[PDB]
Amino acid sequence: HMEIKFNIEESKILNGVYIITPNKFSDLRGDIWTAFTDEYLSNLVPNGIKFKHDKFINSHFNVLRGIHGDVKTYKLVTCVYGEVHQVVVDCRKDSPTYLKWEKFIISPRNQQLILLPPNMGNSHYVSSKEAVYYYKLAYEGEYLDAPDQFTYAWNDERIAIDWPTNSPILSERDILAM
Amino acid sequence: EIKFNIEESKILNGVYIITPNKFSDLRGDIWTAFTDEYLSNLVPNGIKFKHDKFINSHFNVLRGIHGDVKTYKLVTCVYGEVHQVVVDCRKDSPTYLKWEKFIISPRNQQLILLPPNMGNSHYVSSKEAVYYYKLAYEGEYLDAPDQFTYAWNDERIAIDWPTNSPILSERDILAM
Ligand SMILES: Nc1nc2c(ncn2[C@@H]2O[C@H](COP(=O)(O)OP(=O)(O)O)[C@@H](O)[C@H]2O)c(=O)[nH]1
Ligand SMILES: Nc1nc2c(ncn2[C@@H]2O[C@H](COP(=O)(O)OP(=O)(O)O)[C@@H](O)[C@H]2O)c(=O)[nH]1
Ligand SMILES: [Cl-]
Ligand SMILES: [Cl-]
Repeated sequence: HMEIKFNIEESKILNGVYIITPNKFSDLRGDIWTAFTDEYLSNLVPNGIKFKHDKFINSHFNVLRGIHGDVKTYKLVTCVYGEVHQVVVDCRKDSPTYLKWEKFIISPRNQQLILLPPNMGNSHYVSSKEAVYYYKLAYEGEYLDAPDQFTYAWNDERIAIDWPTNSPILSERDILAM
Repeated sequence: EIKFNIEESKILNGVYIITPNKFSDLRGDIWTAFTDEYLSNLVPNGIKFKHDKFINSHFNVLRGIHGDVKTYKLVTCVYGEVHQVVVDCRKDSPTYLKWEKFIISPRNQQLILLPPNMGNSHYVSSKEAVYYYKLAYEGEYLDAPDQFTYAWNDERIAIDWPTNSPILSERDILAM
């Protein structure tokens, strides 16, 4: 309610993936909450990698963005309006859980932030009319844009993600990967 | 490429208006609210944006006017629409108790840089709003006990608000 808190839990199935739950102050006006402080959450990235980049992704119902990643970028991801099927893919070839995945259904009603290490596939599906997706990026030097990221097809038969659609709205990048 | 326009207010010195661009397509929009690279020259050496908050409010909620002695704030509305009102609460400023309104929404995605000792307020004109707020400060977070409050309808300030009957916290009522 009053003092800022975070519950932090490692994924039981994907090493290095973390589920962060903030508390909220709630009254008749709505809610206040802290998505991030340096003091509480800077330790979940290795020495002198700093979250230094904040992005919003506004998406319509049935949009699916993914599956995207790169070797530089730690991501802290949540949904601050509406609802998403957030799916993290293990893309580490050395990992026992290579090309396995974990889904989190994230909304203000279940306000979780997911921490992905680098070399992980990031994706989400918008299950609400509209969604606002918030994420913090931690990386050294220059942002890795689309041409330098990898792409796996949302419906890659090796990964076999459970999505609640057969007909998602996709970018040409995310269609090409099919 | 990630673009930010940085413009100083024509009304309140030290208040900056930051305008991002967006990638817009059939899916919606992708935009960057903040990078250390582009926006850290807006606060002094040694002082970092290190704290990210969200305020979810219903239609006709007014929160404000709030400030403190040390916090730099970068504020915007990422969903719905707010009348964002910055009040100059610096007594040594020539524009003490002047104000500037920004009607912020996804269709006008300005982020407002407030220095310390400024009045921060917003009114929700949409059914719901998501207010996003980055804080830059040295040391420990200043909570409500260590904040000043000016009344939303203080006649010395005379803010143009869309209503005479907003929904207010006990704190923002006391200030009246
Ligand atoms: N859990 C949590 N509570 C908060 C946070 N920020 C403020 N509060 C609490 O919510 C109440 C209202 O704070 P205030 O700054 O007066 O709220 P405002 O009217 O939205 O500006 C106080 O009890 C605060 O301690 C936060 O980030 N997390
Ligand atoms: N202006 C701007 N463009 C961006 C941003 N992030 C991505 N883009 C562009 O948006 C398009 C889609 O990017 P991508 O990373 O493929 O989007 P996703 O499929 O939603 O993850 C590309 O042309 C990118 O260069 C941003 O923060 N700002
Ligand atoms: Cl991503
Ligand atoms: Cl404030």
